[PDB]
Amino acid sequence: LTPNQVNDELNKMQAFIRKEAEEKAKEIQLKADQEYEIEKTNIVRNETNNID
Amino acid sequence: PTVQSLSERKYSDEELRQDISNLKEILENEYQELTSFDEYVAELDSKLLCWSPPHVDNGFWSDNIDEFKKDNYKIFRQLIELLQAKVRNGDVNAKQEKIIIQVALNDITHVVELLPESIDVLDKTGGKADIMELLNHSDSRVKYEALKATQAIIGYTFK
Amino acid sequence: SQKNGIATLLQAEKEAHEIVSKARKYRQDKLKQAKTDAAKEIDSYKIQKDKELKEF
Amino acid sequence: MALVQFYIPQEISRDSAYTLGQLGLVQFRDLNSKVRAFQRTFVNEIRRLDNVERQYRYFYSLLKKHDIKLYEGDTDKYLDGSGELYVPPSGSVIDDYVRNASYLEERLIQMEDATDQIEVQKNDLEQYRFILQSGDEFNIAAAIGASVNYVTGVIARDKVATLEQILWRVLRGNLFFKTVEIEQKNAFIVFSHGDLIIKRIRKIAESLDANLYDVDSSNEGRSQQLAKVNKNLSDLYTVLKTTSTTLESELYAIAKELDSWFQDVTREKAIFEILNKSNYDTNRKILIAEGWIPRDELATLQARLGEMIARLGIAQYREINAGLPTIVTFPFMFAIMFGHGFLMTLAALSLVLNEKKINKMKRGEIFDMAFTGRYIILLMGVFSMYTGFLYNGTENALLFSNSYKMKLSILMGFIHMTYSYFFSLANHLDIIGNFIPGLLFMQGIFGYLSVCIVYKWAVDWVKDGKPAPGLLNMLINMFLSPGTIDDELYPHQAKVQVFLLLMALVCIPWLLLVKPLHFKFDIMIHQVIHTIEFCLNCVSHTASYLRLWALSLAHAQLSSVLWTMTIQIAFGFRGFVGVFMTVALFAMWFALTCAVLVLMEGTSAMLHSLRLHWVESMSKPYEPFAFEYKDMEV
Repeated sequence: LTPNQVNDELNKMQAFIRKEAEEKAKEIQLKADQEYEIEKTNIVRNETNNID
Repeated sequence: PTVQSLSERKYSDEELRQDISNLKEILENEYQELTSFDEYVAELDSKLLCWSPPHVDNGFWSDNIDEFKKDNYKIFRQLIELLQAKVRNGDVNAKQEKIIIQVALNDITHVVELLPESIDVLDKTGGKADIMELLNHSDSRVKYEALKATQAIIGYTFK
Repeated sequence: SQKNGIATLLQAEKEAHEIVSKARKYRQDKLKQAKTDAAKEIDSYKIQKDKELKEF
Repeated sequence: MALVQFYIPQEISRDSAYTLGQLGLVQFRDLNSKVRAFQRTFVNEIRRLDNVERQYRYFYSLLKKHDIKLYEGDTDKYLDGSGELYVPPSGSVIDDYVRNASYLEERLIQMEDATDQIEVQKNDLEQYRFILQSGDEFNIAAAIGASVNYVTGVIARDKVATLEQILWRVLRGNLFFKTVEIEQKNAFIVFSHGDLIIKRIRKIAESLDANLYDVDSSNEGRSQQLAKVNKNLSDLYTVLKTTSTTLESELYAIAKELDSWFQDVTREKAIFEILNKSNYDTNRKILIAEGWIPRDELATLQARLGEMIARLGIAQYREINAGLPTIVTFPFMFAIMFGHGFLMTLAALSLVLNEKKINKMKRGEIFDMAFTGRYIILLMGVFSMYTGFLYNGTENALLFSNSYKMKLSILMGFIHMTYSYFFSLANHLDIIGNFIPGLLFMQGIFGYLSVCIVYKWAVDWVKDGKPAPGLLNMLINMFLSPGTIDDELYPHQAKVQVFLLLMALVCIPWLLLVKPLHFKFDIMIHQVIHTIEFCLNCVSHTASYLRLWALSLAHAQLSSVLWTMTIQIAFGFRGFVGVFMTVALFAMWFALTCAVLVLMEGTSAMLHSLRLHWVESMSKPYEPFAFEYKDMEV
């Protein structure tokens, strides 16, 4: 009814959506670093097998 | 079951559906990737019965029924002697004997319902008398498994 | 006041999806950076084996 | 707080927010389906709807297998007693509710099939054990080995055994027998034949409506087979008893869980439609807002769902003006047609406590709608006893009681007619108009006709008369400007008809002229159609008032004729003939009087129809019918 409750609810909903978006956003690079390290280790072993 | 029910109710993120769908294929194919004869012979030889995804299927007992038959059904007589020997030494209303009694009653009910020649091994060994008394005790799920095992052998008697 | 914050929340949802799209873009670039950083490691072991073969 | 979500069109969100604000709601903010990450167009809502349909099919299969009726009621709020137990105040879980029902139904189906197969096998072996033991006697002489061949079998008629024995005796020689044994329903037959013709007797016995075989039971590997059949029938009874006890414990343990699971599946299915994951719901309700409601206010907010708003858990006029004067004008004018009102008040008040038991009795279609509107039949039945007790003032002859009851309905209906014009004039609050010209010509003509009827009952001395009055004065008036009154009218002196004709003739231009002044701070055809419709409805509304006095005088004459024609004959012939003839005549008289009062009460819907259409047309729909019953309930 009042605009203060809708402004506080939208202000909390926007900050919660932004914090959930960033906190859900960090895991992509957080897993992508270990995936890139695993791919680099697999390529390094794949080259080291033929090198040996 | 949480991965199968969670696979239908996916989320907005594609990483959760790709992770649940990727883990569900390895989790489902992990138990199906093992042999039923090595799992049943390893579980029966180890003296530890437990439920599994491939243990509740009638195709495993039907496939291992011909390979198990080497001494006049000595494998089913050894499993029925393990279930009845567990019923005598280590009586019912226990936590340890209830899982092996329920798994041995389900596998004995599926193996008895699969072929009609395994009923002579139960009457010759003596585990058929404990199957009727095990239904009237506690653990009514295991009493329903023993009721299905007694109904499978009772179905071949009168048609 | 709902008609002014509704477009701010609608643009905030698109910015929240754009942040996850940027993190998915950096996670997609991390595999190419791992492959580009891993493709050069074969020359050091090949030259290291060639140094041990030249020493023998 | 409890997160609530509602969906409706973006045209009446201000009116829908007023009902939620008046019923309890705070933080009402409009949003869309592209703001949050939990309300958007996805296939997860369709998969949850398919899982809710599979859970509803599993609940229907468990309810059909349980031998119980289908649950219903639409329990969605938490304010009631059964709604709090049949609806949880926590979140919705489709997979946990679906697995607990599929896991119970998967064991209940195998328990029911194994119980039916064990009951059929135990009934077959127990049915064949007595037939084999009875056939072995006709001591071991035939069930342990012999040189003769026996044919045992069950049959429901001895004529088929006599025709089979006549056909076998006529077509196969003397190779039959004649035996009869009583059984529990079937009859035991006894047939004997050779040991080399058992194969030919199977086709003739099977083709003769019978099952006469060599052995009824399926146990014949030893002597006798009744010892093994007694063991199989002795173990099948225990297995069927344990399966029946486990099936009864499972169905009795899963019936209330399925009944609560259907009520949880109703709100879980409504949550998927509230989520807006379908393309058809997006082109139907484009407005979707959220708000904060408490747990205590969620019951009162969930009790009334407004007009079209969807109140999620954990004709939409509410106040005016749809059914304000209909609650008093409806039962008061409806009760005037019907002391005969004591039976309607007793039968209407009898269904109050017996509403729950009478709801499942299934007796009649009008009695169910009368049982639903208990407050309307209780108020109209209670008010009908007052006006009904006065008629059945006094009435002793013809043309005496009808002269006052005929003129009483005009003054009674004129108060509701003026009250409908005052209620219609009160709404819409120059800023007012379209109501000052209405009820001016009919208020003058009907006001002078009601004033002549009021002054007519005081006309003593001689300056009076009852031809009729009422319609006679208005019929003679408006046809002579030079006259004064004919008859029984206020003679002061002649200007009443001139002022009435001037005020009625002045209402013609003021009706269409007052529309643009009241509309502001295609109107021509609306003003002409409203002028002709007001001109026809002004005469039709006053002309439709005769049904109350007509049905009241017809019901009073029809009741007083039978009562006056049965009361005198009931008391005559004293002794046993007076008690028997008075008991039968009083029972038939009261039996016809109850059907006549039920016929008048069923025929008293003209005030509801004319008040619903004609009263609702000038006042403002079916909102007053629900608003009249909802008024006495709250």
